[PDB]
Amino acid sequence: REIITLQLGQCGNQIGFEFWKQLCAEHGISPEGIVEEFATDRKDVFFYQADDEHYIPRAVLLDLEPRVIHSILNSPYAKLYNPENIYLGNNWASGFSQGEKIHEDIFDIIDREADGSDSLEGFVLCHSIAGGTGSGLGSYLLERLNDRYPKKLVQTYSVFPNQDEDVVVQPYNSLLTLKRLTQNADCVVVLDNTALNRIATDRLHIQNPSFSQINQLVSTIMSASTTTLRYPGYMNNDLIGLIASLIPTPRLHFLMTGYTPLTTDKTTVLDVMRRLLQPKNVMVSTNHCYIAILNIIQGEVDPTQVHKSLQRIRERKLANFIPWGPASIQVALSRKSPYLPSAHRVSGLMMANHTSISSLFERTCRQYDKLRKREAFLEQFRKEDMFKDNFDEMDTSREIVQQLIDEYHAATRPDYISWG
Amino acid sequence: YEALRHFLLMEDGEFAQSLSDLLFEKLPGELLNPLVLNSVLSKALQCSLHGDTPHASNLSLALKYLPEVPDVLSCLELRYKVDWPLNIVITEGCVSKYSGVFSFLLQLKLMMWALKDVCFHLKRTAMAGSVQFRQLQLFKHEMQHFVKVIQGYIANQILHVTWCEFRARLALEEIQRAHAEYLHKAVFRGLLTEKAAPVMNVIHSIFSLVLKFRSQLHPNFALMQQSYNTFKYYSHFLFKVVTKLVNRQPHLEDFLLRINFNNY
Repeated sequence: REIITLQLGQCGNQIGFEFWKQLCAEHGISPEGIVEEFATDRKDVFFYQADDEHYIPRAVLLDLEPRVIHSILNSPYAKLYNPENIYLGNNWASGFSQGEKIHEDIFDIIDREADGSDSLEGFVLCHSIAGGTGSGLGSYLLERLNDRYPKKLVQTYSVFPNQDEDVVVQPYNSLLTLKRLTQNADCVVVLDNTALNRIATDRLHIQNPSFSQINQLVSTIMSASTTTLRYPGYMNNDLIGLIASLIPTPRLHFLMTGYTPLTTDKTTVLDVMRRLLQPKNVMVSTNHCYIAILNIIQGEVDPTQVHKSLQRIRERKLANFIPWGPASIQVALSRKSPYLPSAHRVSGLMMANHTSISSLFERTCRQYDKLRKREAFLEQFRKEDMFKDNFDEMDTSREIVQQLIDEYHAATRPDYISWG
Repeated sequence: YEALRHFLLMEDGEFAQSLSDLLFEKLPGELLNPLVLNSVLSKALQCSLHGDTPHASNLSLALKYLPEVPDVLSCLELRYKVDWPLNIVITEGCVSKYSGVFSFLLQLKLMMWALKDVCFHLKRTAMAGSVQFRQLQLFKHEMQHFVKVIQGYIANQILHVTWCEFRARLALEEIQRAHAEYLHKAVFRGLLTEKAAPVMNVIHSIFSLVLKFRSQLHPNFALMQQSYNTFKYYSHFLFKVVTKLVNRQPHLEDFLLRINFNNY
């Protein structure tokens, strides 16, 4: 069915706008919005279709004190959207309280596109973790759309703040938002700034204007992850069947992402599979290993070569991973997109459950604990104190993510007959 | 040819995913006359963005026999018909074997319906975690993998590698010979041959236990744990019978992988 996307945060609104620019380049529309007669493709799961010849993308545009949204206005894509949902803090708790006081009218904006379409499948949350304006508010609406509708699917697009230590309040914020993503979202697509910055410094020569480049990298990822849904495949071409294969344990819903062209600014399948398994073509940063991998192909692919290629990785002993179930590596095939200039014809995807990211989590679980011993880096905001007078909800969230780390460490081994 | 590929062999998205999903809601004591689903057919092609063609007409979806009636039955036949000067090439015997493989793939579709039902049935009870919920959900994830195994086998043989041929074979008797070889390889790659009949016989025993897992909601847990154990029992026997039939095939070589990765 149809999928509604919601973007908040300034960085989130930017990457949502660039994503819709990428899809306007993808789909049979002009940059004004008007249909082009050159075109197979479906424009229904992400675009509301009138006959106003300007098919409006199904995006909910919310903000706090619009600054970059003015720059979103000065563009030729100002005729692509106008659903009139633009409305005028610093912490998780302050942003949570500010989202608390105005919940009725933003939820009326949600109920508007809920009543606008008749079929409903999923909500994509475009959000940055511990981002200030995004944090608190995004966790609040995440709690509310899961509590209000238990029949739909919740997916999130999320980057990870990592700068190798400055914001001293970030481990509290990420800790609480990770609790809310684990208990109020069914699947989370995890990215970080650091690995994409590393790959960007690898391909280009960039130090200062990194943001403008990594946005392009992210948008290529999010378009690629939706090519199997927008163009009709037969495997996991709905969101529900896609997420139903990727979760072996209901606490594990974090998906690793890669992309086989590391630079785009002939091939057989075993080549791109082996290039795919390398950690440098991976976009997300003791024995730590995958539980189950799904890889998705896009290009001119002969069908018998994929069988030989999977046989090749079986013979390589590149499978030095060992979970406790026979749920295995997964191949899928979709077409490369027509209708646009398409360089580097065959390109790959991976969607995998990897426990190396738990190290990333425990770094936050390290940092907050140190600040919890010092008690000088909570910054003592007034709404933060009124919202929780004892600050034991952060301690309870630390307990939940500690159980999450123990369940990860049990999921690494082939011994999960007992709970971890 | 590329129309029957989208119709009976079901290389059309939101056409299979709209037909079988609508049809299995009803069932039987209903759906006994072919005057509603034969018009649901015309509604499903509009949802697939492939319809309004001349191939969209001369279709017929009807029951070949009214049943006397857990149920796995399938006797519903999709047919595509062609006019007189093309009937001499696309004979009346090839369309019957096309419907014969259609019933098999339709029986594959009920699996992805019922497994999705237990997936949603366990989704609705998710508050706080408990041991009883996770240890039951893993059987569903486990069964799901074996269907993505058999589907990945079919998505290599019948729809795809015999689709490389019959694309470089169609370059007046030659066209009829090409069409006959495409269908004859489609049934041989469909595991309906008497050589791979012990491989086919265990797949029904897999299907039956999944539907028995579907009907159920310790609440009933040991009765379902036994069903999952019978499942892994039958699959470990399948791993031996596929090896015996490559020791005494090029198309069967694809199978003994897919059932087993990175494991003995």
